[PDB]
Amino acid sequence: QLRQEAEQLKNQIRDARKACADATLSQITNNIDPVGRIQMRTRRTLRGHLAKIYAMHWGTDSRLLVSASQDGKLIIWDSYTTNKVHAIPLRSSWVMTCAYAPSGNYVACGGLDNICSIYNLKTREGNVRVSRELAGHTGYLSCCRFLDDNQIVTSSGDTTCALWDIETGQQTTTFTGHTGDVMSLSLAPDTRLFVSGACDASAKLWDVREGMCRQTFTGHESDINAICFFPNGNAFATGSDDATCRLFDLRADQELMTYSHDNIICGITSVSFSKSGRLLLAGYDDFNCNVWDALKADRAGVLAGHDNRVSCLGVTDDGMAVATGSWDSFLKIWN
Amino acid sequence: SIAQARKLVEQLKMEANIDRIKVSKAAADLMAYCEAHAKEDPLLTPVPASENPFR
Amino acid sequence: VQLVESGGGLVQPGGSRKLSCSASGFAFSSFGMHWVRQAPEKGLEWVAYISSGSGTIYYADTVKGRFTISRDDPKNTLFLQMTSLRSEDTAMYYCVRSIYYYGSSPFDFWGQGTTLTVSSADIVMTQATSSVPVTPGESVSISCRSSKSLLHSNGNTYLYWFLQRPGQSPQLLIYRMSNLASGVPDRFSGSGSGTAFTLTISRLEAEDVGVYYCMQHLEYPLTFGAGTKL
Amino acid sequence: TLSAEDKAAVERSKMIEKQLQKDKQVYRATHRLLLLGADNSGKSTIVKQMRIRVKTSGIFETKFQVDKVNFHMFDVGAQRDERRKWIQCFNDVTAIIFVVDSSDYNRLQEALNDFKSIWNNRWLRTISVILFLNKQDLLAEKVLAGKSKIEDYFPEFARYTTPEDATPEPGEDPRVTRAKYFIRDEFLRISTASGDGRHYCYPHFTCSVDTENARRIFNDVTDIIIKMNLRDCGLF
Amino acid sequence: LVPVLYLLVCAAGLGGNTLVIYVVLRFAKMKTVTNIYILNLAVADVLYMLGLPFLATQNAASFWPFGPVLCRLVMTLDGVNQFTSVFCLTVMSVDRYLAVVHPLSSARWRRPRVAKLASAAAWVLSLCMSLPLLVFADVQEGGTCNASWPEPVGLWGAVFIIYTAVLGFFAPLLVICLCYLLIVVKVRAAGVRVRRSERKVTRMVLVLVLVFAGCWLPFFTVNIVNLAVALPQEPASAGLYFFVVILSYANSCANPVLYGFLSDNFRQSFQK
Amino acid sequence: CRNFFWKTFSSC
Repeated sequence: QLRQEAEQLKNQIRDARKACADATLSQITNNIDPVGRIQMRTRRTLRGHLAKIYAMHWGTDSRLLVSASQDGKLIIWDSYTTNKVHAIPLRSSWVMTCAYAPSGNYVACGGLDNICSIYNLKTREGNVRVSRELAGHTGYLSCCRFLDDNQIVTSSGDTTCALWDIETGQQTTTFTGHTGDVMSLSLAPDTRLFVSGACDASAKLWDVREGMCRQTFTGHESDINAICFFPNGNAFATGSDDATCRLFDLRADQELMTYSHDNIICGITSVSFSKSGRLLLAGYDDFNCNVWDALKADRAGVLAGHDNRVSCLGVTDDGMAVATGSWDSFLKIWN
Repeated sequence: SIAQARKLVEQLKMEANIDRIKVSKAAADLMAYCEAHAKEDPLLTPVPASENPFR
Repeated sequence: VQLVESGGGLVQPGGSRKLSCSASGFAFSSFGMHWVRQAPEKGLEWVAYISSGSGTIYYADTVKGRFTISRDDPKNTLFLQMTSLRSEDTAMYYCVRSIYYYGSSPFDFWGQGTTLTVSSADIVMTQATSSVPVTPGESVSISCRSSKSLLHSNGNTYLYWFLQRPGQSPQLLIYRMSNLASGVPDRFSGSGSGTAFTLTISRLEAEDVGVYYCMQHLEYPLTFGAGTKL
Repeated sequence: TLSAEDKAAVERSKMIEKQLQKDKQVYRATHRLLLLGADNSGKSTIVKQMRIRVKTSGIFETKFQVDKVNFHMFDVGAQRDERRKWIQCFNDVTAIIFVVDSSDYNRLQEALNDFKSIWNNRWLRTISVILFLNKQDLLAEKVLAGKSKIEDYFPEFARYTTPEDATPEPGEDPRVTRAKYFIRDEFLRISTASGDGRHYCYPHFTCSVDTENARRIFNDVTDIIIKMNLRDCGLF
Repeated sequence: LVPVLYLLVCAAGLGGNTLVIYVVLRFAKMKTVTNIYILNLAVADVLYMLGLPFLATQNAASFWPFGPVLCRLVMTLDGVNQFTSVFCLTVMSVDRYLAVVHPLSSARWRRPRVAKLASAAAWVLSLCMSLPLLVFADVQEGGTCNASWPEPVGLWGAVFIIYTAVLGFFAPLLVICLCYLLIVVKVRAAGVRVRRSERKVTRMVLVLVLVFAGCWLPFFTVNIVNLAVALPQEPASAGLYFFVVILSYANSCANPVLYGFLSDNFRQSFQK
Repeated sequence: CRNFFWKTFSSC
């Protein structure tokens, strides 16, 4: 009985979204000058991890980066000089995600264990120690992100996202809209809203304070592994196993553009935009990262400096360089 | 279940009524934003080696 | 964080005595230790340094050879073995920890020290103002000069400010000439041009009374200024 | 050149690298194992006999040692029962252990499908699978009982015989041997369907009370590691 | 015809070595120690192969048109390539033994830097062993490029032959045989504890050792017999000398495939 | 006369 109304609403959603399809991103932006060939070189080669690199994040200083490997350790790297700042052993050896707090005081990571523990980088004791453990999830932690030094948002495979308060270590609000494991999460520039992709081949817009789904974007045909917010906050790109990257807009409620190529028949692991947003840097299972023009939707360049699968990729806040982590236990910074 | 169906219908109803912007306007705004920061994108517009900290 | 050092006493000229410095409450193995001594009526003076891994070791020329530095990381103890003690060696010795990494704060904690009684390429720090009369509520500027610019090519101005309250060990105020150490009031701030430096004490308080010591960390042979007493 | 503090930073980085080097030796020496199976597969029985923490724990770690050789056996805890995503985490494990109840003829097909999906996974191509046909006592009692017949679920069982390679235990009834080798071979057909020599199957017969599982796993892991070394050397 | 067969062998070996060198460097990689050793062996084999046309010309007609300048260079290059190829084979055998029998204890030695150091040491040893030919030989005596020792010609040449034959066949063969035999013991015992894998390993080991023996042994045995007793007259058994020479070259000809395409990993990389 | 020293014929 209720399902009858659901079909009516679903038809209504398509009709309104379709009505706004005034012109594709390709037609409107066809006249812009081509981005051209973008060539990047490995400026710094970071090695030392024992197992595959799974996740990495850049700090607000554009110099320090955190890299996560399934050997059970987090290493803080001085990107400018390759010096190692800290070595944090991990109780759980299968960490799948990591984060770097904007203040540079805390680092969080999680994995197959249902805890995304927070590690304090700056303590008078002189060594990194665990300050809190967040054990509210019933699935593997896939992505944990900070909104403030007291609040961290986490995603896990139990199809539910949670918002935590570090001081009390409890879930202030719970997100349960997805029907599949959540793989990716990224915060807006103002931290007011965040988008996460799951295996249901759909991406949903979430409000931190309201705790409700503002918008949904199916888009893909298979699982979505990565998601990144556009610098202006009005768009976001997604990476999925369907071997195509899709760009979505929170204002138009439609897929702006699809980045794909015939030679690519493998899924995407990570996606990230440059500082200005004109370039989309994404990871692929074929051991190389392809650079896509956000507007022209053409292959600007290819990075093939990794011998194994690339799982993480991120751009500095200043857009000065992009780091690539791969299962070969090496991280390379490109500029 | 009945509760799940009601929740799904309510969620669709709440989201279906959200305001929307013409795709052309949003694309034009995105293009203008990209144009604005073209010079401030080291990867898109490479800058001198002296400024480049990774050398 | 706590550092307790012992081994002080009276030694006749030409004698030998051994100092000790035990640490607790923090990872002693991860902090390099420095020896700084102050004569009864003089400022600070660097003595020796032992790295976290005991690899790199440096000594002051005035005590070169005579002083040798050893540590026992398993025992969380830092030693100073001295031989052929001369008259000039009489001073109160403080062991100071240091950990060096990007964004670090070396010389963040100082021990109470131990009194010892005995029966030219280095950068010279100039502090003309021996003392300055100050009153609560006012702002006073302490300026010092260095013979060589401390601004290294990496972009860091290696300057350190230390405040030594009467009856208490020196406490770091500012490091790298710009950053404020944790636990210090925000009203403390300093600046410099690379060779001329200034430390500003805004909204002076009765607790601010003491001697301000400046140090340069560009080169291992550390040198300290004359010191300004407010 | 380097500043005074840059030298100390480099020294700290070298010390951290040395610390990492020591950790690597343990990592290679330690052998990681993944434990998989249904609820009736009796994974807990194997997990028990550990002669050598959180309610919502997502993964469990089991530590046991044989002949000074450290084995880490991992069992997944609280999860949504979907594996195609987090299974990517176990692409470098030494081996995968799959336990099955030979007794449940109804759930044998489910176990076979689970094994086939794991075997054909694109991320587990280079990882061999060790198969333990647990709870053979129930299989022996059930066959010997005659109340139920495998023919009802596996019609090919009506025209199957124990191969000459069989090595049945003394005193076992021929029906028990026929059923046991029928199961193992049903599993091998999936094992041999697409092995291609990159990874192999190690079938074993286990009971709810058996202390030889540790040595069986030791032998299987040693063989797997030796085969991997031979492949790396190019002699395989 | 002898020169035609020599050209055929040279072309086959050149093609094999060129194909092997392409892969390691482009399609596959050289971060791996095994790839490093294979690349060094292929380089040695091709450098050795470059000398076939010179010797074929020298033997087809009893003359050396190339003059004295190339007389020394070709001979010394040939000797260096032979010695370094034997050393590369020995290093490959040692690395395989360390990896298979001592997978953990050999962690220090099985690194790219150690592999490159071993290759450099082998090359230096080949240069040192070839120095006497470069200095004390290859004057051509107006005839063909052969050693011209001091007045005790008999003793100098005999000692040179003895030492060359030892360090280029006997110690290398003994070390290779020991290393390969020890590996089979481990594989056989492992199989017993738990037999296609053991069969494949045994067949590969036997092929390697038998091919090595059949290819160079004829050459050194003939050299030794020449010193001990006077060989038949000039026309009686002239062909056999260059027959054993080309059979020895067959070792470098077959090297690229035995340690290359037969390896499961190399083929996999070569297959894109 | 002819001889075979290393790899080629030698004139006496």
